[PDB]
Amino acid sequence: AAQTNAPWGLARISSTSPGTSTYYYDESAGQGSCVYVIDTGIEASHPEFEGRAQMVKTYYYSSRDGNGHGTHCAGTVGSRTYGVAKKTQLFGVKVLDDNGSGQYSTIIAGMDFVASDKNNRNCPKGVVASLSLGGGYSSSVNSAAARLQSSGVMVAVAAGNNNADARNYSPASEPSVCTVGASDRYDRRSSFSNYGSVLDIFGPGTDILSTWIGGSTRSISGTSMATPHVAGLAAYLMTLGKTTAASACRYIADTANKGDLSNIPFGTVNLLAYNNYQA
Amino acid sequence: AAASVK
Ligand SMILES: [Ca+2]
Repeated sequence: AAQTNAPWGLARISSTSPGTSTYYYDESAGQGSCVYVIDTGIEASHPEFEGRAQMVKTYYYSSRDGNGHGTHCAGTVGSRTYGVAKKTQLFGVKVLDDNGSGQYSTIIAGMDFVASDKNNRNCPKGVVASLSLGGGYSSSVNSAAARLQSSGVMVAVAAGNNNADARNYSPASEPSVCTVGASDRYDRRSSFSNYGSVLDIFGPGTDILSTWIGGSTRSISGTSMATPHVAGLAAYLMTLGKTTAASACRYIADTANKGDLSNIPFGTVNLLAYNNYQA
Repeated sequence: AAASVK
């Protein structure tokens, strides 16, 4: 399949070279896989989700996304126009308030929810969890991410936006899960992207158009925007049978474009997510 | 402690 005049990051993940604007992907499109988005919520009514997104859990007085951050990230995973895996199911876990803040105890509660809840859903091909959030180091946050991964979920995590070593952030610093850095349209590391040996993979993160609240769309930048590209790519690859939850981060790194990026510090991998599609 | 969107 080919989606013409695609947002740049979708084009980037199906290309060996920068400078193209056509997303190429297998029509299976992540069907039968599921992705949880642990964030500020998802506007499930948005036209672009086509009835494939729902809110399953909140920890606040409402399950609606009043911020927008969660809906944008959900759109890069699974919206018809802006998403990687256009036919995936999208579950929303509201762990952050409408200001984008959340206590670590609530975040952990949402992670353990995913590990259990997945057993109550129909996701025969695969289960991913996108975690576009982070904060100060904590072994307990890292352990919850480890537990989720250990249950049979692929957990993608944003490295953080401090131009800093990601070892000091959580759950970015948990080795067993997939830690995602941000790149720009000219194959540079984004100038805000955390780096370091704990990073697994880079994905598009600067100027990423996706869905917002009110049925709208906008562009924003962050490692939070790279992470849903990788979460959607894993779902897509599990639907194709190429990899499993426990092996998808490694599969992605092995199949990635290698040595494309610039602004990579010594000690950080030079690996850009690639879907390997050959029409 | 408090986490935030990235
Ligand atoms: Ca890893």
